[PDB]
Amino acid sequence: GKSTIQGTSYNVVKFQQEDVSEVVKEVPHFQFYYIGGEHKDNKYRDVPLDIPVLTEAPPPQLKKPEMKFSVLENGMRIVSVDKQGLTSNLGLFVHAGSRFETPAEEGLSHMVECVAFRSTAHLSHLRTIKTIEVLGMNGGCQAGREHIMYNLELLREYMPVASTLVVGNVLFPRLLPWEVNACHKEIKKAHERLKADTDQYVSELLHQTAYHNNTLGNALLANEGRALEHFTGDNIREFMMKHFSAER
Amino acid sequence: TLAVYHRLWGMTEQFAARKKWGWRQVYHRMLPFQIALYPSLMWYLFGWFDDPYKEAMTLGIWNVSKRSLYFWDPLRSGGDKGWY
Ligand SMILES: CCCCCCCCCCCCCCCCCC(=O)OC[C@H](COP(=O)([O-])OCC[N+](C)(C)C)OC(=O)CCCCCCCCCCCCCCCCC
Ligand SMILES: CCCCCCCCCCCCCCCCCC(=O)OC[C@H](COP(=O)([O-])OCC[N+](C)(C)C)OC(=O)CCCCCCCCCCCCCCCCC
Ligand SMILES: CCCCCCCC/C=C/CCCCCCCC(=O)OC[C@H](COP(=O)(O)OCCN)OC(=O)CCCCCCC/C=C/CCCCCCCC
Repeated sequence: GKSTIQGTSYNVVKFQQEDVSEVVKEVPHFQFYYIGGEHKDNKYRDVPLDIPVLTEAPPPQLKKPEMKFSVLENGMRIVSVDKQGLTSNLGLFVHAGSRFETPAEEGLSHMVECVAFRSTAHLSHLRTIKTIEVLGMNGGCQAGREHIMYNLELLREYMPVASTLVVGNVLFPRLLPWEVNACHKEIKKAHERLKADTDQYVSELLHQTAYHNNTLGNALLANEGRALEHFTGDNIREFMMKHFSAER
Repeated sequence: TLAVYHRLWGMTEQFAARKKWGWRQVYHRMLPFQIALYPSLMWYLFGWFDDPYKEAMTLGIWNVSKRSLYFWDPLRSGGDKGWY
């Protein structure tokens, strides 16, 4: 442990300058186009599933999972556990939920969730979501009262790609005016989803009544009336500059 | 991460070749229709050819003796010089 942050010790990871050519060799191999191909008949076309076909399997390597803690020089904390499963679950948690909104900023936390995985500095909206789809990954963003989470579920061999896509949401998103305006639809859908779940809808009524017009009583979802006035790329960027940081 | 973006940018570099292949596969699936088109043409154009080409085109199955008992040119029923 090289650094103690808020009661936990982390191993400090140093930044290193690596030529883009060298790193490209390590990126997982995949294709988007299959222009031709080499024909090969299914060799197991006549083998019933009850007959084993795989031989000379390498012996397994089992290790007891342990949670490890690390931190970058910019202050982003990294916690991972390896259960040796074949699917990974990457998650980015930011300490910026609805509780940190001022009354004039109502609904901005939900707005950030709505613009997730849109255009970034080095990728378009379409290219991000088609990459997630082609590689078989699922996920999304959820804004809570105390935090906002970005998550992806994927085959672990594609982790390098998934981590890049998640980080781009908070590193350099392009909150373009026309892309943001296309996200106004999600507000009505979010209300419908919430009200459908009677147990959750009653829970939100409890918190609004329990904490009258203050931190934990702020509405989770943005309204579709006067709130749309500041549902803008500029407003969202100002909110992110206040709360989104590598330290949080 | 720039390396990752390079790969994501470059995975569509060869769009023109991929779209050409797509259409080449649509054309491959349409080649079998020739099996019916060509014989239908020769079926409709059979009367246009000369008799020696009619015989060769049918491998000798058709010949002058196979013309109908009442040829559309009655003066040539049974042959170019008539029956007798
Ligand atoms: C490995 C298998 C090979 C298969 C093919 C060869 C073997 C087939 C079996 C044996 C038959 C061999 C062929 C014999 C044909 C004789 C026909 C004949 O003489 O008929 C008499 C008729 C009339 O001749 P005649 O009027 O002198 O009289 C014949 C004589 N008596 C009456 C006594 C029978 O002649 C013809 O019709 C000649 C037709 C020749 C056609 C040649 C075609 C060549 C290919 C052209 C390709 C065009 C497309 C180009 C594409 C370009 C690229 C995109
Ligand atoms: C790579 C090698 C490939 C070949 C491998 C070996 C196997 C195949 C080899 C075949 C070669 C031998 C062909 C013999 C052709 C004889 C033609 C002939 O004499 O025609 C006279 C006929 C009749 O001649 P005519 O018009 O003078 O009629 C005279 C009639 N009398 C006698 C009453 C006066 O001529 C024609 O019909 C002209 C067109 C010829 C037909 C088309 C070319 C030949 C096709 C061969 C088909 C073979 C398949 C089996 C038979 C199918 C029919 C049932
Ligand atoms: C999707 C749209 C489809 C449109 C299709 C349009 C309709 C097509 C109709 C097909 C008709 C086929 C031809 C029929 C010919 C009949 C032959 C027959 O009975 O013979 C009559 C009689 C027989 O005489 P004989 O004394 O035996 O000597 C003749 C020489 N040996 O005379 C003939 O055979 C003459 C036949 C001449 C046929 C000429 C064929 C070539 C014409 C070229 C057409 C080109 C069209 C191009 C269109 C382009 C449009 C963009």
